[PDB]
Amino acid sequence: SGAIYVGNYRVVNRHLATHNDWANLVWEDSSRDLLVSSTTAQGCDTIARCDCQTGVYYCSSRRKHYPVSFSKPSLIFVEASEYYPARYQSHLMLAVGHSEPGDCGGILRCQHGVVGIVSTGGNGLVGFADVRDLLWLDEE
Ligand SMILES: C[C@]1(C(=O)N2CCC[C@H](C(N)=O)C2)CCCCO1
Ligand SMILES: [Zn+2]
Repeated sequence: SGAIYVGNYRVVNRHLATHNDWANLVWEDSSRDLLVSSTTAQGCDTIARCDCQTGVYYCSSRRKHYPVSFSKPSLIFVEASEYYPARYQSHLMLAVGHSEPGDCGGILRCQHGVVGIVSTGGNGLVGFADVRDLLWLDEE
């Protein structure tokens, strides 16, 4: 589990969104595994606006932050899980690292701010849903 809290937005994995998230929906995209809902309180996270390919992510199943090198956001084939059939997920970045179902939501960050959240795992790989192209998170 985990979310990004920027401005009056909460960014979560679409497959982990709660009823309150769907009842206060701003935007969702199944192909990216992302959903954004509105919040009453302002958040403290800042979004990175860069092309970094190195950063650090939080792994809840290890209670640890790991430094990683990650690929550029791309369209990647992801195997079937309890939440999605086997399909292509867009705006996904891959790295070598540990990721279980429960690690989704952990933040990946670079020197500029939050880059994305854990969305996929297994086989010694971790995949992150990028948010750096969502410029509207910084306004309204
Ligand atoms: C099985 C695993 C996973 O990769 N997925 C399940 C949850 C949905 C994920 C997706 N397609 O965005 C895929 C391993 C890592 C954490 C989440 O569960
Ligand atoms: Zn950066």
